[PDB]
Amino acid sequence: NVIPTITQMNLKYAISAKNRARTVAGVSICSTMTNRQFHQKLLKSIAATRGATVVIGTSKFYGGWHNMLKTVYSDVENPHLMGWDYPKCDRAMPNMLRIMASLVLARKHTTCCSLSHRFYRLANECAQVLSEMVMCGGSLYVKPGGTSSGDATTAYANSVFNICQAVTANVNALLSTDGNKIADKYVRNLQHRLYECLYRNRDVDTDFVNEFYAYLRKHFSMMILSDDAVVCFNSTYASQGLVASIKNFKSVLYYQNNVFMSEAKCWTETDLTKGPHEFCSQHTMLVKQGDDYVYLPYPDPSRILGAGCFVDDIVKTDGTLMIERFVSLAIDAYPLTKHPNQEYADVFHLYLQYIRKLHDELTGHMLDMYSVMLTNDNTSRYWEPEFYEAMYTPHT
Amino acid sequence: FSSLPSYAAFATAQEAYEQAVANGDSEVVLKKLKKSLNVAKSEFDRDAAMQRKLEKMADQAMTQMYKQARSEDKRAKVTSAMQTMLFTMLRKLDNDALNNIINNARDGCVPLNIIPLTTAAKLMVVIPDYNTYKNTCDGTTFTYASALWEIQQVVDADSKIVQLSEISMDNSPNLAWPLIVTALRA
Amino acid sequence: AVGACVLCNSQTSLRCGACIRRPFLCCKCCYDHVISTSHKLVLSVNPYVCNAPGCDVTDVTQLYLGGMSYYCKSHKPPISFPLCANGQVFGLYKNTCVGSDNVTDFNAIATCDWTNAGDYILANTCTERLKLFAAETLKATEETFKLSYGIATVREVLSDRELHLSWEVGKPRPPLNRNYVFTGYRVTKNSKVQIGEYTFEKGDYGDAVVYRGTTTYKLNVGDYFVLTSHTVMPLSAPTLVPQEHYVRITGLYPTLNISDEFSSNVANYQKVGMQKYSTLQGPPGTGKSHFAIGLALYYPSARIVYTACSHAAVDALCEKALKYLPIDKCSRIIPARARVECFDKFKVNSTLEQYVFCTVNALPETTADIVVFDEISMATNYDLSVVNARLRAKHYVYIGDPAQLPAPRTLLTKGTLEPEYFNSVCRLMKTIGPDMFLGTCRRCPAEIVDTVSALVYDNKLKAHKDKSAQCFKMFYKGVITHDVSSAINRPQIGVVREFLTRNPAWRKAVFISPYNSQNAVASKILGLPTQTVDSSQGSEYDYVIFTQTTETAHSCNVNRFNVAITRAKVGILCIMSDRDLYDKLQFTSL
Amino acid sequence: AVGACVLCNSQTSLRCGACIRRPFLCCKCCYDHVISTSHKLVLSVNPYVCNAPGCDVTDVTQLYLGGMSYYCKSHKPPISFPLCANGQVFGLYKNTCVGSDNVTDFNAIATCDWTNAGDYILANTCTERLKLFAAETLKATEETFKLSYGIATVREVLSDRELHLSWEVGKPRPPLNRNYVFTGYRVTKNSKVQIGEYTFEKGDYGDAVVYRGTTTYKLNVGDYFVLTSHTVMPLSAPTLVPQEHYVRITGLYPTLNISDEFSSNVANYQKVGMQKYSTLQGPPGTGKSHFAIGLALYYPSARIVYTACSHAAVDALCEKALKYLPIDKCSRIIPARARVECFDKFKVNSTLEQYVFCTVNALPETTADIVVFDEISMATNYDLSVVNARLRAKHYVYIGDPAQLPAPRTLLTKGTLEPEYFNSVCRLMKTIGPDMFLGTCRRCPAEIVDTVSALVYDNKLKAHKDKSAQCFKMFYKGVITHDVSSAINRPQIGVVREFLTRNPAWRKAVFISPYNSQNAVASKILGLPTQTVDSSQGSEYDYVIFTQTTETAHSCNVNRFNVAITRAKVGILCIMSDRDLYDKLQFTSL
RNA sequence: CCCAUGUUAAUAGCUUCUUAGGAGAAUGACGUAGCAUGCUACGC
RNA sequence: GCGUAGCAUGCUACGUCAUUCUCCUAAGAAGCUA
Ligand SMILES: Nc1ncnc2c1ncn2[C@@H]1O[C@H](COP(=O)(O)OP(=O)(O)O)[C@@H](O)[C@H]1O
Ligand SMILES: Nc1ncnc2c1ncn2[C@@H]1O[C@H](COP(=O)(O)OP(=O)(O)O)[C@@H](O)[C@H]1O
Ligand SMILES: [Mg+2]
Ligand SMILES: [Mg+2]
Ligand SMILES: [Zn+2]
Ligand SMILES: [Zn+2]
Ligand SMILES: [Zn+2]
Ligand SMILES: [Zn+2]
Ligand SMILES: [Zn+2]
Ligand SMILES: [Zn+2]
Repeated sequence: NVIPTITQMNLKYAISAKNRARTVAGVSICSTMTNRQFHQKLLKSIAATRGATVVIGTSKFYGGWHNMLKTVYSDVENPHLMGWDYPKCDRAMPNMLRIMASLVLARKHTTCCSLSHRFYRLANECAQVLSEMVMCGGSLYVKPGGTSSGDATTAYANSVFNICQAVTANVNALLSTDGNKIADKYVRNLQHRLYECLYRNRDVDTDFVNEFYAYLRKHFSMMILSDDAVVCFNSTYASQGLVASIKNFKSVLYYQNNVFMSEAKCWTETDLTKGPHEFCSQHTMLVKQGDDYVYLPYPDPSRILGAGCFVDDIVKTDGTLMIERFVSLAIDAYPLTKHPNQEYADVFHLYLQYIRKLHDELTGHMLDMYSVMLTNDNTSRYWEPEFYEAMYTPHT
Repeated sequence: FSSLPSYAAFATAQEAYEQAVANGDSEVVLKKLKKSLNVAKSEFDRDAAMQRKLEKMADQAMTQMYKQARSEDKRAKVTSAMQTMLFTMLRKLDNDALNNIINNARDGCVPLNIIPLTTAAKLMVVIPDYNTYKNTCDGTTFTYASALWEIQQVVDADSKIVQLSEISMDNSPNLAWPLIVTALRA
Repeated sequence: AVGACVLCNSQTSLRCGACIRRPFLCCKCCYDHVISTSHKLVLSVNPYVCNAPGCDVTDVTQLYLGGMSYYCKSHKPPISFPLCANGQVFGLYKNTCVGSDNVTDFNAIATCDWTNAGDYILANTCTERLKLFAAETLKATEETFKLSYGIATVREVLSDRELHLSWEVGKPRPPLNRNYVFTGYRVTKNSKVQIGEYTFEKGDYGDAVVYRGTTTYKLNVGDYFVLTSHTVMPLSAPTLVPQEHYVRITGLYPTLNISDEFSSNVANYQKVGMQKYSTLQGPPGTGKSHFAIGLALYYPSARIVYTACSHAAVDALCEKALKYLPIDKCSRIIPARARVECFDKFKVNSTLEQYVFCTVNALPETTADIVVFDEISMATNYDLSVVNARLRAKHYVYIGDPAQLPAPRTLLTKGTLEPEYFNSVCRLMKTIGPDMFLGTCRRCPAEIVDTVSALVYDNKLKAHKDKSAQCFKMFYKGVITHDVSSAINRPQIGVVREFLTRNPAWRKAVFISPYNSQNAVASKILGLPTQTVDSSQGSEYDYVIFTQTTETAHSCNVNRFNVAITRAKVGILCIMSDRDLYDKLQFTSL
Repeated sequence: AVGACVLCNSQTSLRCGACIRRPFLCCKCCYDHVISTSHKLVLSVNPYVCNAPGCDVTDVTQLYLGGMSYYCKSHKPPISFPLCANGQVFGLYKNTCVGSDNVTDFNAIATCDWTNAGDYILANTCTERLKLFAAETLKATEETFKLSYGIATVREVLSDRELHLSWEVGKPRPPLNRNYVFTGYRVTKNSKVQIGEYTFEKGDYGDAVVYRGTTTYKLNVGDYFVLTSHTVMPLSAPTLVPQEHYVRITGLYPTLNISDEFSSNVANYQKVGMQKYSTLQGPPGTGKSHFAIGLALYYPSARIVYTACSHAAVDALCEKALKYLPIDKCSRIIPARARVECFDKFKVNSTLEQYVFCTVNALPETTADIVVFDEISMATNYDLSVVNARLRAKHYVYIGDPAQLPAPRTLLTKGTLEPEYFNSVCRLMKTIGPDMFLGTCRRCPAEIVDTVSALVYDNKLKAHKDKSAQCFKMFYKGVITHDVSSAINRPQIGVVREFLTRNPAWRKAVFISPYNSQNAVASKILGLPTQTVDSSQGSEYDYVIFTQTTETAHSCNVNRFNVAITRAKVGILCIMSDRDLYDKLQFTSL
């Protein structure tokens, strides 16, 4: 059966850098329950696999960021890193690519579900998620399409859409090259077989699908978190035109997303010892740690100070009640200590001195309210840098 | 534990032990009384820890029974609330026109998007500025969805009533836009 | 779920699953109920049984809590403990439970069988929360006793106005009247469903039935009629509201210049207006329904819901309401199933009307100004609690008569019930005395009403009428056919037709008899309008043909005798076969 | 539950337990309070009782703190330390506390039973937080004295508006007037339930207690009556908001050509503008309550709340505003209960109008631009605290005279309270002198001013009138009867009844007697409007019939006599009892 | 011997911290039973 | 030399008490990311 469903649009109240309002689609429990049962096994086996393309569920702590960044560079030949940016990812995304994402997340049900069962689950996703009735302030509107950011599979359906646009860019870039100019006789034969398997076959050719996927992994290694992608492409190829550069993503997003991706939001990093310029809003730097060199993620310092100075509830202003808030912010702002700009590296020591001052005035007030200090007190380690540096060493 | 006979046995064995300490019996008898006191203390340990485990488990079962009762009472309350919501939305239907359009369908199914558009009695127009107001519902009657509507009220964004003599090009700045004009089907 | 114990009103979550009703009992009270009777199963939020995949010990004394479940003594875990211990049963709110020593009376209510009349009298002197429980479980037991009744189905399709029965072999047969209905079911291949309700009456001869279908989809032979015992909902409100006298009338604004007809009871109209609920004891045919009409006129700017137990009472009241009350502001509510065609001269189902006439079972949830419940001796405490639950009003007026026949009361067979225990209102009328009494009949002649006065009252019946020399009581031995579950006296009808030739008076008459089988056969050989003593008690008429079939306790009922003799106004052709039942009246011997 | 110490405003968590109000107390102050008096119970966040299984030790000098609970001497764990030690009872914020020396005054305020003369002079020259605490504990004592009154029970109901009551044996009878509301009961078996809020008044003939009620219930024999007691709300606002002399007028805009009547009051209006709160003192009838309306007409943009402690004072203000002020932009506030009828010509209960009028107890939490508190002699520091907690405003004008009669202070029986202790403001007018002063009698005839400027105000009054020859005062002894506590004098009502057939123009006069009961009982002989001297303060009348009832300390009080005789606008008849006072005035003889 | 009053906040991931329950381990200590050998009191 | 009794010491089993560790779960507070 098909259960249509009303989904609210909630206005989000969180710290941001640009003044557009951000809304999140709160989906009905009648949809979230069933979508959880349908997709939860795959969606909890994506988050538990390390080393794949879809890095959801790989932590940046305990040397996870180094390991993500080392599995991106999986022996591509002359690497350049590349990162793109979908403008209006969740609103411009066509209905066909959302249906493709939900048909790829439901290929795992070859045995548990019949065929009509999989069709009615597709129709339930398209009626509860894709083109639903949005309730926007006491009024039912019709949502035209594109993903709603609150269903049971949104980072993962977004990841499938993102991989689809990168593969489409490679197919366009490989076909649109001349063909007589392709010097490597293996790749020219790959362009020929690729056109034939696109527009001259009706049955899926698993030999060539495997061979083209091996080509993409050998020369276009990716790392995907729901729309943040870092690509480690071979640079000689993409200069010759055999692999997608930025301009191919600009073309693909033009005819298949109806947005123009301006090249002032896509970066290209030619020097691998600086890592990705930005992925998941953390820059990356290569520091010396222990005895060897690792990549570490550091945030934007304005973000960490803005999370200190502006809180979204009145009681969070007190400070002494919230020392765990500043412990978490200092855990996030630890790698700024190894940044060479000194005014960046002072943000961590600002948070350490603030935790020390907060705890001193906390025991001052809890000695006034009584006349006995706390007998056991292990807050003395939250203002030493070893508790924080232990979060970025690979032991655990 | 205390009401158990094991406590009485341990207590009387301890009393016998104190009496034998004060009585100075032979060392073999003292070892015998230490042995009996030890087995009494072991039985006391068994039964007392047994009752402590027992009462912990009984309090756990009572807490989970409370949780089940609260869950079932809240389920009853939510079922009542959903049923009364459905029945008020039943009483709010416009059954004449709704019956007409449902009996005019060849299968009995009509798309939901045209249930209000042909059976609603109130039309709420939300208008962001003045040119839109001049174009969609100028005057006290207008046209939308192939019917004629008569304006029964105009409120502003502040839920204040705005008279129709207010909405002019020179008094457009002083109105708190958008305007919500509520009209009725003629 | 949690609730309140019946006999102590303390919070609990235990309920004896051996009762048909599952009443909430607290820890102590449930312990006392299971330790005494054969009631052993107890339901908490989960049932108290051995919750092992294989066992069934469904008592509570033998049961041990272990881990998260309950086990018998054979499968219990090494860790303790029995529930039924410490003087209590393990449930909820153990520290705040306060018991009571009523568990003997509660056990007697839960253990009874409703065969003795001792069960009915014990089920009326208990406390209020037990009165509700007794009424509920009595209704349930009677409904179970009705359910085990032999099915019927049509022989084959015959006609629009006459079908023919075919019963299951060797089972009790339902009494055929307008109280009883069947449902036809459609298990044909293909989805057993109701084809419609069928109202059955006896036909002309043989195994013949005149039938009325509710949903007129005509049947084949595979669709079958069954007695369809229906669900009984619980009850909460007390049998009566607590009384509260007022110094002066509240909210009831009296009018001026009412009438000269019923101006004689304006004192009793005011005495209604003072108190909360009132009890009117009307002798048989003394203006009792007339009283409520005059009451609606005296405070005409108010809202009145007239409520009746049987349909016939509200039918007579609807006729009188059309006669005296203005019809325009008056609605007669008919239940949507439309099993019996009510008196429809008012607007049907206008519950917001100023004056609404309805049966007690189909009352809408309304607040009124004064609700007049009618013919209380028909009602049981279930009915009074239903009308107190659904209907909230500033005044309650209960009118009726203890000197009529009670509720049909099928379960009672050993012993006979006094009117004192018919329901709470009839207990209260016989206890302190009725609030209001009417004193001058206007149906009987003087001799027959004096016979009534000497019989059941304290010489307090009189009637403003004189005899028509047409009160008969024939001398026939009354041969009883008895080829039916009831008793029939068709030779008594032979006596009636071999007489009445020289007396052509009672020829629009109504036929009355304590046996409805004789009523059923009476309407067939002759075209006579007939209605039994059950369809009496609310229907007043001038010409009457009465037959008394046997000489036994069924015909010896003094209240049934009183309501039978008070029916006729100007002409009665009656057959009294018993010498004693002819000895206590002064009637013509011929 | 932390708070502020009363007498040093340090932070603290203790509360004395034997004091009725539970004042928060710092550690050192709590030790000073529990080491001198007998108040030995202290509550912290939890009480300081011994947490043994069973033990009753509460004396904080005895208890010890151990583990996480307070144990007496015979249940302390060996890890324990004494609370009442080192001169500081242990509470929260122990070492950040400042001791004080006022614990020789706070003890006397919290310990005394408020009956002597000195406790009120100590409750009015202490610090401000002690003034609030003393007023609060005085209100609490006056409330819990009402529990010492008797309990009523009905003997019979003579009529629906005439009960008959018998009071409890050995407990004093309450006075029967509309101040004291009772609650009914029917507690027998059977409904220990309130059956309505009633109030009494002693009917003239017989021992009949004519009762008014909220409900409409019939009263039986067994219904019995208990006095209601009102819980004292705790108070926070200071009695006198601190003064700040401004440089120029703020928040008020004066007017062009105000009137020819308030033209001589302009300087005081500028003074009211300049200060924060100002105090006006004048002898009676000299423009004080007129000045407030002149303040209304000199600052027309200024929203004003007029307030007083009585209802006739605020009704006199209401009448003056009706004469002068625009009646559309005015209001009046009446409480919902309202045992007494008030002035009803303004749009009642509309606090948003520009000129609100209220009794001080029934004020709504609002703002203003100048608030006028008339009749400060009838105000206690509880009243000034309430008017400072509710009303937030820019200027305060306290109008009144100390030489009229004060708040009654029911507990005070031994001694006399000089004017400078009536509240804080009357102290201010008798300590440093009033800010504004107007003495010239513009109301009473010069005979009344001639005899009232020799009793209280020692020759400081001249009238804008002459001897009007309608001031008669006679001396008739008046043999008294006694009501509950408020005596009733029949023969003086007799001589007044003689002075009503023989002087026709005086039938609009108002009866004034010092006792409430005679004021009720002389309406049924005469029919004149009736007013008691205590509640007559501030409203004038054309002709006044005063009757001194008894020779006592209450009705021969010269302040009560002064406020009795200075209300006659043109004519007065005074039936005296005391010889010297009858010689003190200089009227006609009669 | 007495008089005034009632005012909206999604899906998912990762991480820090605190509390409670259970299991397991490790060590130590007490007590009981069983065993290994020695010593001593008795019999042979 | 054996059997019995007691005592010592060492091991094994079980019952308990404290300390530490690991983990699993539950509940709560908080932070970041898409
Ligand atoms: N006080 C009365 N005065 C005159 N007639 C009356 C009086 N009371 C009742 N009646 C007559 O009795 C008739 C009602 O009889 P019926 O319909 O059997 O009702 P009930 O059973 O209440 O008497 C009315 O038609 C009316 O004329
Ligand atoms: N400026 C004035 N000139 C003449 N008469 C006045 C003036 N002010 C007030 N009065 C009269 O004097 C009386 C004083 O009344 P009121 O202000 O109520 O006095 P009190 O405040 O002492 O009760 C009023 O009746 C008024 O008529
Ligand atoms: Mg009747
Ligand atoms: Mg005045
Ligand atoms: Zn039972
Ligand atoms: Zn109970
Ligand atoms: Zn079992
Ligand atoms: Zn104290
Ligand atoms: Zn202090
Ligand atoms: Zn103690």
